[PDB]
Amino acid sequence: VIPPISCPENEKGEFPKNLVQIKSNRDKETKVFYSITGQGADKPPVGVFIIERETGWLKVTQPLDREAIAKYILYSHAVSSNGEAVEDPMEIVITVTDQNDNRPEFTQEVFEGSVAEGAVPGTSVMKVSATDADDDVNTYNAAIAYTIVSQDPELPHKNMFTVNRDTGVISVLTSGLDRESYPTYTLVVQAADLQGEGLSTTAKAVITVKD
Amino acid sequence: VIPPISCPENEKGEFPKNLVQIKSNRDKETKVFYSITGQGADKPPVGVFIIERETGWLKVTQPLDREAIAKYILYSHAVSSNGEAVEDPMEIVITVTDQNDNRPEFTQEVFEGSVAEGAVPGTSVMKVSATDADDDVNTYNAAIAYTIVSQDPELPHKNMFTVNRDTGVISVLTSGLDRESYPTYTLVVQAADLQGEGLSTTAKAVITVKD
Ligand SMILES: [Ca+2]
Ligand SMILES: [Ca+2]
Ligand SMILES: [Ca+2]
Ligand SMILES: [Ca+2]
Ligand SMILES: [Ca+2]
Ligand SMILES: [Ca+2]
Ligand SMILES: [Hg+2]
Ligand SMILES: [Hg+2]
Repeated sequence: VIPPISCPENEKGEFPKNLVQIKSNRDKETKVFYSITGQGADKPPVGVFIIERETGWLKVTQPLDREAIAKYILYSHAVSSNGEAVEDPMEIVITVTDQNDNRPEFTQEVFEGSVAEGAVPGTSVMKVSATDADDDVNTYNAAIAYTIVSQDPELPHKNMFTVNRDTGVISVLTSGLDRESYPTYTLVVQAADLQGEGLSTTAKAVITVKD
Repeated sequence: VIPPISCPENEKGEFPKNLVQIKSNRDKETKVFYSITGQGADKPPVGVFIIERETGWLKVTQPLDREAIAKYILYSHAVSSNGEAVEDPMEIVITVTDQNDNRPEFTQEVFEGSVAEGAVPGTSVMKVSATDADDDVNTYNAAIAYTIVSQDPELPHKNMFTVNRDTGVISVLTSGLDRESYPTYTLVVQAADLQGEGLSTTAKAVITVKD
């Protein structure tokens, strides 16, 4: 039988690239010709994978995309020169492994929230959220951390609020909200993967100060 | 025989993680017990890879790091309950695949250069350099793009210099350099992987205007 095969997405260099060599024992009693079927082979997407009919070498012809197709299920066939299948079709599972090629994406471009000016420091205000198309199950490529990039106006001073880097919940950090002088605040928030050390994106959070 | 084995670095989840099942046809004649040898198995680093003596499942016991060890070479053994090896040791090559977990780093914290004030626009001044520890052969995780982040001072005007994104060579972009007015310039340069779209780092290029 053939064991599982893995290939990293976004591979660069020259193609095609060798994956594994399929071989039938009957090769010693007859000339055998190899073929593959399945989505990724003879079915759309066609030709992503190919196999040399005489050598039995399975190959990949282009860079892969885990976010497009993360797993291919193919079937190899072995037929003798006489026209008879010398083996029962063998299943081949090709797993596409992940690369951090997607920046997180906030669920909204502008999040809205409000807070009473007398709110004691530590009061939760609102929550922002971002997703990441990468592999959050097997890697850290989609492990998001939230941070506040800027505040406008920066009065009475900067850091009027803060954000929980895990939950995206924004809270009152200090006292001093003054609806009369600074009615609203526009915060630029950031979401970055690799636990905050990777790719990032930003969005806005507009907070209205109530009485 | 065993096909190539690959495993991505920095994997998360519960360990051990299955890789492949090894079996001996000799089991038909007697009970067989499997084991592995090699650096990464019984020899340092000990226990990175283990094998179930009865089922033959080769497993990985911890997250790997391509920048430390990118390839392991082990050997599987198959011994009968009577004490006789029923197969010759089989070589297993385990390839560690890359993840973009290293940001580029400039070869110097501050690069120094000089240029005569009469220099015509388009004159090469100096060069800045950065390296990236990731896989530059199989991925774009180490493909660097250079850019200028800021210019101090921003006089006589902004864009006095420019940098080739591929080579890192800094050139005179516009005319107006005069040491009598502004003798030195401090540029913040940035190097980012994934061809400029990934992880980034910065440094400074100090340029001195001469007569
Ligand atoms: Ca992708
Ligand atoms: Ca990806
Ligand atoms: Ca990501
Ligand atoms: Ca590493
Ligand atoms: Ca890198
Ligand atoms: Ca790496
Ligand atoms: Hg591959
Ligand atoms: Hg693995």
